[PDB]
Amino acid sequence: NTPIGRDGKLAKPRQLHNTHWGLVCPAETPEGQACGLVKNLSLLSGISI
Amino acid sequence: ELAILKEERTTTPYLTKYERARILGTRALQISMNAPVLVDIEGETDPLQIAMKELSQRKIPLVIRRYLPDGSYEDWGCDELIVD
Amino acid sequence: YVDGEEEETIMIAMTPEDLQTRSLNDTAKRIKPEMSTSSHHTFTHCEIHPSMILGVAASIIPFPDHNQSPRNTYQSAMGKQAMGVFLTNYNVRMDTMANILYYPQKPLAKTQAMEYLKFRELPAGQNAIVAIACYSGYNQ
Amino acid sequence: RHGQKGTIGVTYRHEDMPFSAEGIVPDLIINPHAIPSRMTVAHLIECLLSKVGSIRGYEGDATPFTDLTVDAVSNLLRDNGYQSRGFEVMYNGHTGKKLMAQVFFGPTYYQRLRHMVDDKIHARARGPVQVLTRQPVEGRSRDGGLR
Amino acid sequence: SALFDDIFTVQTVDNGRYNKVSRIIGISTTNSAIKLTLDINNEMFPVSQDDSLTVTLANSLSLKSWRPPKPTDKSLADDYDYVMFGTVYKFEEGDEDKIKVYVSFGGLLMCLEGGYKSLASLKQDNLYILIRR
Amino acid sequence: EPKVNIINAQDDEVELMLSDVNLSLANSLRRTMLAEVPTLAIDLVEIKMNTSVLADEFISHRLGLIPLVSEDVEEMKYSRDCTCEDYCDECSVVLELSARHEGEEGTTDVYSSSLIKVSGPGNLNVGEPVRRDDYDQGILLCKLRNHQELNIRCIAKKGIAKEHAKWSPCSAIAFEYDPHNKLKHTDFWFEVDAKKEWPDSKYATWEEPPKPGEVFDYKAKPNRFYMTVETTGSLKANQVFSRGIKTLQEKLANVLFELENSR
Amino acid sequence: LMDDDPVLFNRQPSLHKMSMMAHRVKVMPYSTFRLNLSVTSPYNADFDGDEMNLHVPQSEETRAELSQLCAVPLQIVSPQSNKPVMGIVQDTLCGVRKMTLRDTFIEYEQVMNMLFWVPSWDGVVPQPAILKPKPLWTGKQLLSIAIPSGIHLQRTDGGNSLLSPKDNGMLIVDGKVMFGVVDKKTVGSGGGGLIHTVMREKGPKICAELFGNIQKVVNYWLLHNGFSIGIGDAIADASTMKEITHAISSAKEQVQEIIYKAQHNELELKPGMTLRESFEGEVSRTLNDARDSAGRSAEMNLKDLNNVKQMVSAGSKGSFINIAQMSACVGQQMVEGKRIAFGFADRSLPHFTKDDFSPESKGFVENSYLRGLTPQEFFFHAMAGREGLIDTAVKTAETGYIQRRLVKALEDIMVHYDGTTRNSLGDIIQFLYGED
Amino acid sequence: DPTLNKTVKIRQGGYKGKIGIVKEANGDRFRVELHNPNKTIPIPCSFLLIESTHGWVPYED
Amino acid sequence: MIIPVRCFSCGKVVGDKWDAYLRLLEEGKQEGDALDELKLKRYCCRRMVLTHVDLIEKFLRYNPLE
Amino acid sequence: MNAPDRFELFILPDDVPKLKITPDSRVPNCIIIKFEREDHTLANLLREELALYPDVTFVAYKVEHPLFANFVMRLQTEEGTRPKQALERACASIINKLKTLDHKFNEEWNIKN
Amino acid sequence: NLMGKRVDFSARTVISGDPNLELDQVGVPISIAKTLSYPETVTQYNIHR
Amino acid sequence: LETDGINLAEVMAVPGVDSSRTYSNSFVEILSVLGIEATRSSLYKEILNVIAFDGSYVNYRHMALLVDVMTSRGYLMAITRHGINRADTGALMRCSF
RNA sequence: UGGCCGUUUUCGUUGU
Ligand SMILES: [Mg+2]
Ligand SMILES: [Zn+2]
Ligand SMILES: [Zn+2]
Repeated sequence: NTPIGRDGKLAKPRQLHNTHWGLVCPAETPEGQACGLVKNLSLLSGISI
Repeated sequence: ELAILKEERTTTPYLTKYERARILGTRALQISMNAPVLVDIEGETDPLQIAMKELSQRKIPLVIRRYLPDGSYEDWGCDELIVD
Repeated sequence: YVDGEEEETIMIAMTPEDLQTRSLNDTAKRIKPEMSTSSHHTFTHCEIHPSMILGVAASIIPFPDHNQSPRNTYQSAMGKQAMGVFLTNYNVRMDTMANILYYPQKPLAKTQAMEYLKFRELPAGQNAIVAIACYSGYNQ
Repeated sequence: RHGQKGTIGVTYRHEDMPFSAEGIVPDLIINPHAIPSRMTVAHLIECLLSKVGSIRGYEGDATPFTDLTVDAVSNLLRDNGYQSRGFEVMYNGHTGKKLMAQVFFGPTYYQRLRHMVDDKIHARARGPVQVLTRQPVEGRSRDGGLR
Repeated sequence: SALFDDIFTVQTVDNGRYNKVSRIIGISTTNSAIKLTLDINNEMFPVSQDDSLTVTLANSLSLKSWRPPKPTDKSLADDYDYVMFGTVYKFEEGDEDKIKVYVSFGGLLMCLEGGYKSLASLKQDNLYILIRR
Repeated sequence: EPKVNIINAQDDEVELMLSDVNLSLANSLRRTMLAEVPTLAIDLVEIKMNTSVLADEFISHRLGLIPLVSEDVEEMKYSRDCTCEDYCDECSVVLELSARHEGEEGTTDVYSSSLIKVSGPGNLNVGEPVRRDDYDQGILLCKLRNHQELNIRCIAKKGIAKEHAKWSPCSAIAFEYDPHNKLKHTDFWFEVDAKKEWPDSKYATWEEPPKPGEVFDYKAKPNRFYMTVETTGSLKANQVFSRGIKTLQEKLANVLFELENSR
Repeated sequence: LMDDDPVLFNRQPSLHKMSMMAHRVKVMPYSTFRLNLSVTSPYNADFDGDEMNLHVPQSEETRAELSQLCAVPLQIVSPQSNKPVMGIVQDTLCGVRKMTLRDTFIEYEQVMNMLFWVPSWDGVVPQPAILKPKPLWTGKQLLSIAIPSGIHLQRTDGGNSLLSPKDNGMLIVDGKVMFGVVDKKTVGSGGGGLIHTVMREKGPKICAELFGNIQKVVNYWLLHNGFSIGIGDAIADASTMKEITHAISSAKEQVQEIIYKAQHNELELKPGMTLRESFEGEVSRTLNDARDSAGRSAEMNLKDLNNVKQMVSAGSKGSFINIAQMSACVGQQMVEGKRIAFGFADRSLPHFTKDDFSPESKGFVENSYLRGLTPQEFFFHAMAGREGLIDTAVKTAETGYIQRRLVKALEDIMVHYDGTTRNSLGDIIQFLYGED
Repeated sequence: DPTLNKTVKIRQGGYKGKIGIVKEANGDRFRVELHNPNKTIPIPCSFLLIESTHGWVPYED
Repeated sequence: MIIPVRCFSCGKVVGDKWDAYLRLLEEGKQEGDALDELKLKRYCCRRMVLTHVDLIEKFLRYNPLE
Repeated sequence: MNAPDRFELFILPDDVPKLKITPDSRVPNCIIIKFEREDHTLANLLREELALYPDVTFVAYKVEHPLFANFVMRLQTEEGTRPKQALERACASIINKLKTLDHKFNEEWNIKN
Repeated sequence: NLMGKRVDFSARTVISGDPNLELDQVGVPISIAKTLSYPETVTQYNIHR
Repeated sequence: LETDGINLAEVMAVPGVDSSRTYSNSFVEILSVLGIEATRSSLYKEILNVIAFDGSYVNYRHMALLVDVMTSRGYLMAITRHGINRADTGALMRCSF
């Protein structure tokens, strides 16, 4: 999730980025207002503890 | 005063679609609530159909009162209006 | 392990093959990038398998490298509204809304990754014989 | 599995539908128009590989970024005795007269969706009205009226 | 009852795109400058280059709903191997003597050139075209 | 005028050759025997009690598909028309199943064979479930485990494949003609040429390929239909064919009766 | 409710007044509404799950008004662009295209059927285009049977002659097709099409009937002929692949040399743009041009039997770029008008070395979908698709807002009898609406 | 009317022998709801079977 | 869940053959073979027995409420 | 929830006769038949033969909508024969053709095994 | 609730193709036609109906 | 000559330039310098260019009505809450928007 | 013996 809200559309937060290579799914995201916000970790992602 | 004499009437003599619809609905209602029919009925039991036919024969006793922008009005007869 | 920041300064080989320079000219297969801007290469890491970059709802799609990406995204979207068998013990669980397909069947065309997603063990769709043809004009 | 979403317009008994040379009939019929505009090549490749797997009796490997190409699938399908591109002559059902075109025909993985029709059907003649406004309530479940 | 007649040679045959239908450019034998361009169905009446043909253009066939042809009735066509009913969509009053007549057989068009004396009587609505053998 | 030439006969599958009949007729025969062959199948499933992990509707459905020997169904009247109050043994064949498992280990497997005929308008050979063999257990209806009991009181009736696909006696009708496309009714897609891509039909040797110089026949028609029938076993393929022909005949006869009676 | 009664009908959003109409009732089973496949465009609807709403008059005057004012026939031509709004779409269109090809022939019994399907048919068969040796009809005759009496038209495409060897161009006389491949350009919603003329000439009622008649006929013929698509439609001969591959190599070489020059401060500076911007614009033009060239090569390769080409020509779906991308090359992937940024340190993806400007290195998808993309190119394609999605999502709401504001602004302006256009107060904005 | 909310079958008609429940009994045309389908059908009073103390009793209960 | 009764496409009853298919698989015969010996030629049937998933054993693995 | 009865696709209501004829007054010796509970299975067969006859000018039918079980047949025989006779003649012809086919198949199956 | 409001005598549903219907006609499930209704004054022309 | 930057009054007096045709893309300066009617025409031209750039087309009368309402009072009645509400029409009207 | 009463407000998820 992203705590950027929706008051003011903009496009930098929603769009994809190069660094995402191999960490989030380039294919999955919902449709409508959340499109681009809600992401999903890639199939080999790992979170530092 | 607000009326204008039939000698000097200036509005178009064709019957506009809105006038057609309003007269048809009004007559069909009246027809459908025990009003007399000014033309023959043979098979068209539908009051709207009766109204359509009666208009086609120019046998409808209704006067349009068109309001000019100022507030004056003029009186056209459904009889005289040229139905296309 | 490596993160985005650490990735910032590492050169990777797309596959183990690239680790050795290659030497043909098929008319019906993909072509590798030219990669000619650095006549000398000194690799330091090699990807496990490129297909790993996808997500869970995305690995269900067969041949995702053969589609217009928005279609991939759409398919990912409805993948979560597909009737099927969510959990073996549906009988004992007693929830508000739950649906079960009588005769689920695994997809004839699997992606290798679906082994670990158990999809072939819990499918949510059938293999149906469909004819792509204007038959009587009701399918427009 | 490729976004070619759609509904069911009408259903046909077994006889009226077209059948191939072997007596098969298809489960479902979709619109060709939908494919070219959307460029869902994976859909066609999946249908081909599914046909190959069914005849050869095993599941196909469709992992992206591999050496598989439509060439190999065509070769296998031909060797197994079918058109190397998956076309199959079909016959009309209302008469049996052949179909001047050659239909594409095979098993594809579908999956039903949650939006059954009856969940959305609705009507309203008269019913509950908001006390505050003397206006009909909102929502299908409560006999609501549309805006 | 025939409004015209001549014998035509087949100069060139072209198929191009189509398969069941092909275009032929023919020139008359009796009178040059009568150039014929017609489109015919290969399967329904095959031909080839360098052929010769007998062409007729008769207003009617008697010697409105159609019916399958009874074998009892007789018609002018009985002695020809390809018939096409048509209509004239343009009757050109062309140059000094380059008069052109345009007939469409429901998609198959026919452009004809010839002397006004030759085409004077083809100013009509619907025309049959008959080809011998 | 009509001819017949059976190529391979059997209990279930018939692979024949029908020629010298209007293609309309062959197609209509195929349709009618796919759709309009009266048969017998489970209709009303009355469940006294159940303890399986399968929904009651799920079993009632599974029973709906069980093929019933209907070799004498032609004698059985329509339950819609029969005058008896409720059902009778002359308009309904009652079958009951009551199976159970006991013990804490293993899994029982209730098969179609466990079905039993209680009554039926005997000795009409109707009601019995079909089997490939005697020892062939057959169709699998469910699996039972410790303490799980299944009891049902089935009913069958005489309906037609129109009203549902359980009344279909036909499984898969092959059908074709002109294996070399002499009549050309199909245009062949290709990338290089029609002949070096499309593999030949199995009836390839049954009609000689057109000669290279052969030219089109505009009076040609479809003449030889090769239709290979198959059945689930609920009725013998020959019975299927004869019954379809009889049904179509009586239907046309009804139509002609209507025509004459109208005046 | 009984059949033939009048009731409203609607979709949301109701952008333009062609999103509401007054239809007639037909009672039927099942629990869905059904629309003639033509009227989808005015509702901008499709059956991928869309929904509609309904309303019913409760009085006769209202029934009269609905009948006389909001019936579908009167809505056929759009006062927005003075042209027909509905049109023959999808199967009917893509079919009637083939039915009217010159070399399609129909035997007698099929014609017996089709001529009876046309409800308004006169009941008098037309004589065939062949009376010997075999009575045959051409589709054009039948399609014409649909068109009512007293109809005229004409059109010249590509400057063809009145002979039309290309078989383009359209000439109708008394409502009988004289020749021409009937398709969108003739029956589409566009201006000057058959529908426009039928409307203007015979009134609305006949124009409505025309859609149903043509639909029935072409649907029936397609049924008894049928149409489909298959994977082979997306493949071409190896020679065309060699051509396109060498074209791609040439384009890549051109970009290589362009970079070599721009490196050396020898590349001319475009006025109004800097070195980098002009450099990018030039390379983008080069790559787009190479893609278009390869696409045109693959297109000219296609045979007329190929279904994709049949649809494209018919035009009921698809376009040239679709073919170019499926078969020839996806091409270049563009983001906010610029190539793929160097999100990493001096490169797009960590796999390439630093400072690579070559097409693939900044988002040139070399292969076509049929060949399948390589990983990096797949990722770039994903970026592009996400961008398009975001753009649509943003644009829809803003357009809705602007439309709302406008509608509120002008909501009161109406046309009085005097011929002057006044708002509520009586201000006069135009003395004669639109000046005519 | 004491003849409501009782299990009822159909002895004659296109649904011969289907268990149904009397949902509405306005008059002379009983509205009965079945079990196998998800629907309710009208039916004349004399075309039904009414459960009684013993056996199935026609319209005399 | 359980092997269906009738093939959806054609109608050729298959459910009874499931056990035999498992049996043939046991001794290591390749799947295409096993499907052959059952006399399943039309792949409209081959699709099922090749790609049906048995769940009823899983659903029974839970002790019934009885 | 509004699906038709699947037993109604073939069963006929009492008040509606199985077949209904309508003379086609706009041309001579033409009739239009309003069938009931029938589809391509019967219509195609009747039409093929009635077309094969010599004294039939026009014959055709159409399936209004697959959601309804009835179709309409147009028939127009020459003045020589009234259409009713032509239709019943075709009926008899198919009846006898089917009988012949049945007999031949019976004999063939007897000999085959 | 003034510019717009929830209204009566309405109905909503899915839509589907129908090549065999007129242009100005629309499939209307039976249940809705049974639900909605339209007042009809009593005249001599419809008393029986 | 095309330029970036708008100065309408000053440039027309620059020698070497046709001062009877020069046009600017900011119709506000059109109102400021070349009066109102020129403003109307420039506004219409700009709207037409914007809509038609893609390839679309709209009946002229509609855009004419839009512009001629926009400048009926003589000054740019920019379509927002301000301009619409600043109109002296009935309160019920301007309130709802 | 007619006559006859089922929340709001949030937030979420989705759908076109
Ligand atoms: Mg949609
Ligand atoms: Zn009985
Ligand atoms: Zn099967």
